[PDB]
Amino acid sequence: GAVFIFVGALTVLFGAIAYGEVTAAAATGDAAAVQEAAVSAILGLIILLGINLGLVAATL
Amino acid sequence: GAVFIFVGALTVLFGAIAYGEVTAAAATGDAAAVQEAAVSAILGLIILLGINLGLVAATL
Amino acid sequence: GLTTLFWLGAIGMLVGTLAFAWAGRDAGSGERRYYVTLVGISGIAAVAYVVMALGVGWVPVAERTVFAPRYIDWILTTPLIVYFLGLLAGLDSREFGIVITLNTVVMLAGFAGAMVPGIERYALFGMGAVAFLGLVYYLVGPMTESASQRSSGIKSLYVRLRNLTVILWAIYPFIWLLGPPGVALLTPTVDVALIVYLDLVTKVGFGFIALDAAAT
Amino acid sequence: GLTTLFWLGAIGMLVGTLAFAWAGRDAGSGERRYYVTLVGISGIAAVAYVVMALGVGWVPVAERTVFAPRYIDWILTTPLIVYFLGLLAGLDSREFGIVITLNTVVMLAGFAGAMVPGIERYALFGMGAVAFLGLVYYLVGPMTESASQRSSGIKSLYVRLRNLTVILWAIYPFIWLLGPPGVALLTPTVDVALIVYLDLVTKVGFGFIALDAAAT
Ligand SMILES: *C/C=C(C)/C=C/C=C(C)/C=C/C1=C(C)CCCC1(C)C
Ligand SMILES: *C/C=C(C)/C=C/C=C(C)/C=C/C1=C(C)CCCC1(C)C
Repeated sequence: GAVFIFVGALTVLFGAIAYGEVTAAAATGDAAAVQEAAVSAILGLIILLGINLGLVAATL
Repeated sequence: GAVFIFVGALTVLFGAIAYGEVTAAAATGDAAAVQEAAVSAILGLIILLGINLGLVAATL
Repeated sequence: GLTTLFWLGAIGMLVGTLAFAWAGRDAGSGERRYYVTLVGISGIAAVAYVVMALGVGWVPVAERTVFAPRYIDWILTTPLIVYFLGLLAGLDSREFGIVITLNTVVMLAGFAGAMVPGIERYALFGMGAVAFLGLVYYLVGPMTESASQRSSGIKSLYVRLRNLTVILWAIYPFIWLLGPPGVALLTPTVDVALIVYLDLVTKVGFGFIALDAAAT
Repeated sequence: GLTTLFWLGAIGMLVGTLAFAWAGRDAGSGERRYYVTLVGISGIAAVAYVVMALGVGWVPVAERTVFAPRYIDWILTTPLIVYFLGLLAGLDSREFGIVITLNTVVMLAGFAGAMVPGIERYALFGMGAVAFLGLVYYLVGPMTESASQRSSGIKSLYVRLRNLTVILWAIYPFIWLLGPPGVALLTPTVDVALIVYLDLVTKVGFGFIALDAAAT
């Protein structure tokens, strides 16, 4: 059961890293820069589901 | 095992919905609009991990 | 598109409904009530999603849009989900009226809070949340104790269904807070997509896991 | 910050290393080789992450940046992971030289491809991918057959470790394609973060699951 809380903790950490890129992009004033940062964050987070599932699967 | 492939299929569907919002925002030319779309997509995807884990957990 | 997501909800709920009516055709002597209940849970939800997909019940509230059918759904179906879990657990009547009342308080508080522009909507949310913890206590506590007295196949199906319910229902209030009713960090579209996914797992997914075990 | 992520990698790998050296102190008569191997896997990786965290080995390639230490790590540690899995499976020597050679081809192809500005980097990726499918075939096929002959506790630990490996190693080539070496849809920072997470699970997580079972 504790695995989830480890996974959840990391997943929000990763979100905060991705978000931090989006906002930096935003402060640029350039929408394209924000979109480039957003696509990276979406794809990263999708990929991150797969890692967590593997870790959950292997442990379940 | 097939559950994952169902989860993976939906997770990319959700990504595509979120992404579709980011790009629409991008075509606006307004960086703030893209950031608002990006935060929604990041938080949604984080939340989406929790749903998939619950569905995996319950089934594992 | 919002209405496309609603239409996907409706279709998912329908498939589930037809699946439960069909599977139920050959139900045992005291198993019909389970199948009837699942047709109730997914059938009511299908009608709700159809209504939303047709554009009806979209309430303006301050700067957000509240879908009344969604909440009317929850008030009717969530206690039916709780009734189902009460069946596996083997509750008597008294134990039913506690949890069902708890459950009802949650949905009304969420609904009420959703319809309030002012900051006091968070107080309403507060009360819904406290009632939810009450409901969770009953699922993992007393109802789990109750369920332990039953045959192991039923116990195991209970734990499985209780886990799915407790984990996934706990996600709803976060969507409420991060979405349009709360801080509006989730766009309406993302809010609707997540809930559609949840409603399908908590009802249709919930149901199929029960079909799987009623066989096995 | 890139170097912060590298430093978190180094610290994670170190903790794992110290954990494996310590746990190994009371290893059985033919179990030392397992503990030695895990100290090897996490210790090499720690040094690599330190090197990257210090800013060394950041290679310019066209419009991207390739971290040479990362790949030098993989070439050394991934076959050690395969050696570990070969131990539980109970391989003889011939079976080792096949899989290890397959594995080595994967990492060299990824590395080579990473260092090529031209579109032909995808051909190199192609070959790495084909070798990977070869490796996977051995993990789930013959090595699994081998592992079935062993005592059930070892079999179960093998399946557990093989599943974790096959699933998570299959994610790497996607990071390669979506990241800077491929279409550059993942920013360098996200690429590094994901890999750090992977490297910790595939090595440290891999290891702890083995500590858990060597007890139980
Ligand atoms: C099929 C539809 C289901 C299972 C809906 C479940 C909805 C909840 C568990 C909502 C819970 C809420 C709180 C706990 C706090 C107040 C906001 C609520 C109503 C969203
Ligand atoms: C601890 C570090 C580990 C387990 C690294 C594993 C890396 C791989 C499985 C890389 C695989 C790749 C392909 C299958 C295709 C070519 C690109 C590679 C090398 C990234």
